[PDB]
Amino acid sequence: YSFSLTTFSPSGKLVQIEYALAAVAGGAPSVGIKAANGVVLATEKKQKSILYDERSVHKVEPITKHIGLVYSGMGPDYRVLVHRARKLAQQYYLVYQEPIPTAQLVQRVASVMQEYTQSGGVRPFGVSLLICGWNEGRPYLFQSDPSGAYFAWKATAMGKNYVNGKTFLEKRYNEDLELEDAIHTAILTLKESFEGQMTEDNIEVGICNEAGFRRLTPTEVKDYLAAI
Amino acid sequence: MNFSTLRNIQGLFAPLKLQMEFKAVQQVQRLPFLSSSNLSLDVLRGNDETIG
Amino acid sequence: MFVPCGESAPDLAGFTLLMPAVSVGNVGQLAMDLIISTLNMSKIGYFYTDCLVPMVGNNPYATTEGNSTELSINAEVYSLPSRKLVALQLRSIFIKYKSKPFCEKLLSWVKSSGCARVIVLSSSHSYQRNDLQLRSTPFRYLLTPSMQKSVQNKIKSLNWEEMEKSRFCIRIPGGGITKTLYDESCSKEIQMAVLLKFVSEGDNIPDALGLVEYLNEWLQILKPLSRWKIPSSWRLLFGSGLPPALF
Amino acid sequence: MFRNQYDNDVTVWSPQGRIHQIEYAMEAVKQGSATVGLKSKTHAVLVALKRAQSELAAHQKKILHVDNHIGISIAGLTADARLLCNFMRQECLDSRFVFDRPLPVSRLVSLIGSKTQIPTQRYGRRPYGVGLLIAGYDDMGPHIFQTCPSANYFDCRAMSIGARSQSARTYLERHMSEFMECNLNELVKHGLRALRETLPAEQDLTTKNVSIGIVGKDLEFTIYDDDDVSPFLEGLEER
Amino acid sequence: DREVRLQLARKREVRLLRRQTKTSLEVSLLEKYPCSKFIIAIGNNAVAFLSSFVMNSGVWEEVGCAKLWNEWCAFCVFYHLKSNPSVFLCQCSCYVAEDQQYQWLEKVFGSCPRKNMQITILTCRHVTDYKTSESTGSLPSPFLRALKTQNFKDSACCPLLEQPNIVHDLPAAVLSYCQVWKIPAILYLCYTDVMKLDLITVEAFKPILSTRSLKGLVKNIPQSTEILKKLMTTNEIQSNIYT
Amino acid sequence: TIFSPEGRLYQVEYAMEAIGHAGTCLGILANDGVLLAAERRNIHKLLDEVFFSEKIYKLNEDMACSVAGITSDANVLTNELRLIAQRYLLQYQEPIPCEQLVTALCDIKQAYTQFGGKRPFGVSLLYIGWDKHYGFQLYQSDPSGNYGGWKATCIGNNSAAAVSMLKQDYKEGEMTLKSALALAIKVLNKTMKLSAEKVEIATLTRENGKTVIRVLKQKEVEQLIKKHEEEEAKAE
Amino acid sequence: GTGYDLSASTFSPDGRVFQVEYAMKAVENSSTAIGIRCKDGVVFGVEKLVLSKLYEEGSNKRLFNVDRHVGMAVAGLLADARSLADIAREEASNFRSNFGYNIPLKHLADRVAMYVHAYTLYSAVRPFGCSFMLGSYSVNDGAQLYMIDPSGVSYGYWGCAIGKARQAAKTEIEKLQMKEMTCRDIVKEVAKIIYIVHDEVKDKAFELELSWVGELTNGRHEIVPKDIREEAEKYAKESL
Amino acid sequence: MFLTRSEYDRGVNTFSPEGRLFQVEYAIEAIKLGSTAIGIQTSEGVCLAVEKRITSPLMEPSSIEKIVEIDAHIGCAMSGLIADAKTLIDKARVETQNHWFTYNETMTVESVTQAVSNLALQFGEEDADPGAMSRPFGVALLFGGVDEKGPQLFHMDPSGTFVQCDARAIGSASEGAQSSLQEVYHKSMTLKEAIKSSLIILKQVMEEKLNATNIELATVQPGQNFHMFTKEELEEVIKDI
Amino acid sequence: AGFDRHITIFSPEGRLYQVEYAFKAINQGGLTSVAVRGKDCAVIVTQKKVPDKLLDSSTVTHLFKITENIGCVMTGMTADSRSQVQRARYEAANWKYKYGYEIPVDMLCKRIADISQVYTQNAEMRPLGCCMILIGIDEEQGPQVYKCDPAGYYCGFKATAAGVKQTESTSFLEKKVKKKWTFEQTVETAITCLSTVLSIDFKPSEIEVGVVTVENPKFRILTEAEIDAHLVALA
Repeated sequence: YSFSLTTFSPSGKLVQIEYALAAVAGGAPSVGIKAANGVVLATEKKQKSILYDERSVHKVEPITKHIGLVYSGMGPDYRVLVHRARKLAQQYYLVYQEPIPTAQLVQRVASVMQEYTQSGGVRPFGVSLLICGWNEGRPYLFQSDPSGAYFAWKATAMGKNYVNGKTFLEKRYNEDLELEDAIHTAILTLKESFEGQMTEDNIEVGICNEAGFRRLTPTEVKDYLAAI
Repeated sequence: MNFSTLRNIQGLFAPLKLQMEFKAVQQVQRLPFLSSSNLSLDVLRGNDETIG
Repeated sequence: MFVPCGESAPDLAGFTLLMPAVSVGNVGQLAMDLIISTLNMSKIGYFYTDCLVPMVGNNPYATTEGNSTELSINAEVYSLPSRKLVALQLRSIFIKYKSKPFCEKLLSWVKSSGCARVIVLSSSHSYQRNDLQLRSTPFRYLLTPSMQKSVQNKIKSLNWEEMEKSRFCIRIPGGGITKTLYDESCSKEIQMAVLLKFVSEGDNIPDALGLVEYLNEWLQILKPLSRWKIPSSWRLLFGSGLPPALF
Repeated sequence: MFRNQYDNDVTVWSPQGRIHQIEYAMEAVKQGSATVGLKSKTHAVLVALKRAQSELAAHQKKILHVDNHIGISIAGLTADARLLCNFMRQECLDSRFVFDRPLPVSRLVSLIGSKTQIPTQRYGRRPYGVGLLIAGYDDMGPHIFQTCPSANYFDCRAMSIGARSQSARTYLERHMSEFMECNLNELVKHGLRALRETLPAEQDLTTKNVSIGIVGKDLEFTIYDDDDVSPFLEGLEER
Repeated sequence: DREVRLQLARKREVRLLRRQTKTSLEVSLLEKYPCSKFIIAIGNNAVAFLSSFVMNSGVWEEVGCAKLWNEWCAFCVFYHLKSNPSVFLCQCSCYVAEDQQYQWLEKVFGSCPRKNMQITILTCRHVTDYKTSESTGSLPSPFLRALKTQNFKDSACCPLLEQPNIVHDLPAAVLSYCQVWKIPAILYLCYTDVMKLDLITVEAFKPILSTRSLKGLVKNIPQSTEILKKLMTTNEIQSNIYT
Repeated sequence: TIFSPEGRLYQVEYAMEAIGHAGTCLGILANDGVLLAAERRNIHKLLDEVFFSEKIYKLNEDMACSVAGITSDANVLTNELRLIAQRYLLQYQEPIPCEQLVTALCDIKQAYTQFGGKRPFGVSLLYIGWDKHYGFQLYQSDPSGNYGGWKATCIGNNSAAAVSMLKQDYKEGEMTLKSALALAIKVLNKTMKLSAEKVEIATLTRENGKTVIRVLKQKEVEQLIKKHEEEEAKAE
Repeated sequence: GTGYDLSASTFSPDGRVFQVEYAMKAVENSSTAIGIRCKDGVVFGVEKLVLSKLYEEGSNKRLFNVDRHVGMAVAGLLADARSLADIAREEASNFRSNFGYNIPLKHLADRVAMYVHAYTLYSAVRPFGCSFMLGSYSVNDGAQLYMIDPSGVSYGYWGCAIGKARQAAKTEIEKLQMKEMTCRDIVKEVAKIIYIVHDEVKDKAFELELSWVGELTNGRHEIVPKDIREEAEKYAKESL
Repeated sequence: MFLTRSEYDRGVNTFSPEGRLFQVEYAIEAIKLGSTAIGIQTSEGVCLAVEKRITSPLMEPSSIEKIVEIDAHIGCAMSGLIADAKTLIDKARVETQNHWFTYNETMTVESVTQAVSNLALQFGEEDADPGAMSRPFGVALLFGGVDEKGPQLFHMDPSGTFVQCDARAIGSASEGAQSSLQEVYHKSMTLKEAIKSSLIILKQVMEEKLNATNIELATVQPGQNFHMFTKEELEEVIKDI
Repeated sequence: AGFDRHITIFSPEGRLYQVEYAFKAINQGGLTSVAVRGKDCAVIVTQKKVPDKLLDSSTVTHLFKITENIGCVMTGMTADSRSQVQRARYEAANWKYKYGYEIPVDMLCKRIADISQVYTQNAEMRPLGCCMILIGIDEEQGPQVYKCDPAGYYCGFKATAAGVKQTESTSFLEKKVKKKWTFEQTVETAITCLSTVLSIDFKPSEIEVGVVTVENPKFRILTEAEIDAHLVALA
């Protein structure tokens, strides 16, 4: 209902960042829940036809032994950011001879994202990232916007119908939630407003523990869906 | 495998295209400003997945 | 000040005035040229002011050797008393701090002469409204609350689209004096209608043709169909000839 | 009316298939005074005209020396003329200093055209705004060449460039059938007569507004100025 | 602020003074003296033509001058013949901006127009401003073109200006004023390829000498030719930009 | 990067106008300490009680700052401040003066308004700290690169009324931490209904030759607002 | 394409690049040139207009010699054509130096077409405004004919025409049986077509330029002798 | 038949339809805001005279230097913006001193001219970095020296090229000064006559009164070196008038 | 000036219209391509049009050989497609030089997509208006079909189509794949899909067919006689 050629919106924010957020809000839903021991990440991987090959590309990607992430927005930007995140983690490990903390990696990725909001002749990234990690026996969960502003959460959702997902999470969250219950709650949140039949091939689930981060095999996803 | 080999195999156009792409991407450059990361330059140069 | 070409000015009671606006692309001026050339109006006087840059030339609508040597100025008035129509044409540009006085003087003349209604042809930038521009028609209309109810009913029957408001005030970027004219007509209670189009600078003959067809859908100055006489002065719109020893 | 959007940059094509900046640059040649060049079976002659102002304020170098067998005359922008003259001098000097042999005039002109074509295609640059007449002698004999801001060059029997050179061109076309058999004196007389056509009906050639450059067989390029043009000026008839 | 705008407006005013007394006239110039003929020249070449071929005979007395300031501005002096006080002559050698043209018209002409007054205007334009189907450089410049009002009984000595070509600025302002207020007038245009002080450009105005307006003001040609030839030898020094 | 015909910087003016729509921050200097008070515009129950847009950052053990503007630019500037302080400490074996740190950041902020083709930072700062040269201090900054010392100031939304009330109810050399906190609560309530969960309070002081920076708890904020309510009820 | 036609890095709403289209339109204000591939060679023909009588005969040539065995005919901007000819010469020389044998016409056409296409992607340069054809002959390869346009597309042809009147020339060429003829008849056919598609009133007097490369020349590009040109011109004039 | 706006004076690489460079023309026009300078070269030497205008009695006249000494045999006079000529003067001094220090000869006036002109044409260079000069210099110069070819005089304008001359005047009153010089200069005149004529023309064109404090004068001779007149010499010469 | 004239400017709804226009530019060619993967083979079939009778038909093709074991079919602008093919060959050579073994199909497709992504985030260069489909055989995975687009998005398929009539081709292929292939059945399926979608009876000189097989892992282009034999067998 309004198009602006200026830099700052009348509400006091950057116009291009608002447009990038509008682009992000039209993507596939994503859900992240932090439990007492571990973090669970989930996303919707609905495909347009049976002609596709689900074993080709993945939306949940691991950065290192203990860090993984998921996105909601434009695929190519996520692909170009994942490689930079992995390179930064490897550089930190080479320099300091120790695994990078989650907060440092989030800070560096956010700085890289912010760099593109000030220069001329470029455009900001159109993605929002959810990052999970494990440090000193304590799970972490972060969310970053296209402008590079990050906050730490306990349960959050983005993409389509994220307000209803946030309401659902607020209504059905507990401080002493277990990993299995967290996975069940995340799958239920994804099932809410799915407009279809959920199988073990059209969703992706990843978990983080004290043993590291890994992506669930579709057999395990089918087993989890059997309980529901 | 370098610019001379590419010119001898394909022609004069390939190194010219590569250098024009490099110059167009490198326009984000200034001395009195803060440190910068050359994401697009590393992607085009092909060294975005290796550590020097 | 209206200066008649003859001795005494004619009467314009119950007449409708067609007016252009100096906007982006000169679409209104080109449409006025098309209308005057096709409908074959005759000069009746001049609108002498001090707000437009002076210019002079011969007859732009010459059709024979006899009338091809008539001088013309930057603001002239034509009329067709058979169908109660009067037209104004501007062939120049405005000087600084001289648009509002021109609008005030023109509306004073419109009130004093006894005209019935005013129609303004204008244009606006084609890259500044919304994503709705790319998936909708490029024609918009505006109306004054003083307009007759029959006109409103006819416009609603024609299935047109009204110009969107801006947060509520009317904003027409690249429209020239059309916003000032609309505001002053609303203040002075004068029936005014505005028809515009989203364009870009370049070759704008199809834009003028589309605008005159859009106007004809309502006024029906020609036969109702999907035709227009091109003036003889549309000759060298891109310049002179090509120099030799290049191609 | 519609030319506003397409006549500001050299890298923008018009919808008619034209580039207006090249034509505008070619229009800058007529801002200088006129020059005349002609050749015979054994000689090549350049004749130039100096500005009508006083000589105290400025001394003008209209005819320049490039090599022992090449000389040029200029009309247009002084900076562009200086750049082109330096380029030609460097090319000729390199050829001699390395290979111990003179540089062919056709090769030099081709190099000039190739160099001048470049700025007509890049962004943020403008075409050269100077015109050249080149006279030289080599194994193939005398030569007269003309260069254009549009990076085009021509081979001529006689040519005139500058301001109001159409009358000189008409005279050269009318009298071109007898240049081959003329000797040096008659060739210079023909050049002066052609150059005189660009002046008002009352003015006449004078030793203070005429420059002459001559190259030919067994004669290196030489520039005659001031009192040196008196032998050539003597013998001319009334208009 | 409004103060800077007011200062700028006051800095660009037009004043009609009298250099004999250095006092500005409080009444329009034409409202003080009767007029029957009025000749106006704009530019270097037209001023030189009038000063060489017309103002070399009789006694001409100055009655006023105009003062103005632009980023491009040079004088504007008015004369009238002593033997015939009803014949006026103006020589504008400066540039009048678009916001000063109507001030100039008001100062010179006023709000009260009168009939029985012929007006002739002379000016020059570059040949590149001409529009033609063929190339610009193939035209035999310089040439002469004319525009007239609707009550000019006489005929021009040159072909009328072709259609897609238009004229603006001060000559257009004067012609528009004359056309609106029903005053006979004519404008002469010289399209030339040399816009500086040139002998051929000045001599391009010769056919106008045989018209009825200038019939009684030209006495002898050779003296005018000698004066013009002497005058052409005092031109300003040019820059080192061209060669 | 372009001078207006009247001699003004449109980009800087736009940045300041945009900052004028941000949250409200407060700073009051007392005889024995200095405090910062901010407004929490956004809040959710699901935040992780850390990195929850904590507007009071800690640069060193002696200094702290508050931000009203773009969060990412604020993060960049704070990170740069931390590196500057650490580098100076490593070089000189001595903590950096607060004014020197502010000047170092202001030089970077000013360079962007003169060089290159990048937009300036749309962030305003508020620094509090202690050093042996001058003791307790309080500074301010703006996108143009200007800075100055104050005794009580406010930035953000409705800052003019807060400044007017501060200048009306502020007395030099007679106020302590408790009076400063009460005045800050009154000003924030007037400029914002206020809830104890919508504000953040931080204080700086000295404890046996050691700078101590603390953030007030929800219970303490509730106690303070209850005392203010009791006082305003007793007044009427 | 108003609003999307000021740069070569912009797409039209219907998926078009208008700067390249304007560059291709810039070829239509140049004199027409044709080329016909025959059983044992290729013949070129150019309609050349005379500018003035002060120019020496043989100047402003539009039929170049790229190498010992390659002929070239251009149309459009002359300076762009000369630069492209220099590029082609450099490529042929490099291939000769490296691989030790003459470059096939297909590879040369591909290299030059890619070089031309490289100028239609960025906003720092402008597309070329010329078109040209290449011809060659060999004992083990036969006759070859190619075309390159400003967009950067190259194809092989049996008969080609570029310039202002390419449509009428192509219509005239379509009526020929060049697959079974010889060069001695193709020269006359080319002269007749050039004389037919010429406009006498709009354009002034012209001169005819002809060339071939083929078996009777032993794989060399040369100029037609004067007697053959005179006979072909007489035949064309008497037929027209 | 419509009047529209069109501008061609926005950049330095744009040609007008008649083939002109309006930015360079404006840079040249900027010289009209400077003071008047006069330079005359004869068979015995070169004479330079300049006018310095003091805008307030509180200003110090000694703080205005419009005639400088490049070397022992070269002098210069400025007109326009004095701040722009500093780089050119420094470049000329460095070139001359370096050449002497390296080879033990003296550069020619033409060589110093070329060295200076290389820097003044930095705008419009093929590969000039954006951090260097991007606009024409707003100053005009008048070089005068004695070489083995005899006395020489050169003139430079914001265009960027030097031109040799015999008697040139620059500044606001350049037209009147040149008109006066035209009827005075001749080939057989001497240095004292040149000094007297230049002082007479300066007095004629100056709005103030010639009082040997608001002017400067210098001469270069083949025998002696660059010499600048003092107050006593200026008064002695002026009292002749 | 405008949200659709800039490649590096988002629209209020978060869209990049230059990429959409580049997608629209693919249909300018007017041709359709179909790729079908079998049990142990991959088949690509394209449509050939040679309207001019003065044009040498041997010089018109859309099937390319990137590597001795990798094939390709291009849809869209001809010059852009040829430039893309040259870039793919250069990238394959560089990968082989750097890593000592031949590049896989998925890695080549990923590299091409990564290169294409940069053109969408910088304003001084424009995307290429072409679509690339690659086929090959992996050492431990079998036949593979991959596809690119101007936006920088890539994925693996069992069957896909590009150009005009892509929606109809996908609708036709969906039912066949759901219903549920030997070497003869894959070629027959692809040819039948193209013929039914185009509503034209094909001739041996009107199409191009390229295949790859597990037994013979080298890319091969079928001849007119083989295409005619396949057409006779189908009919």
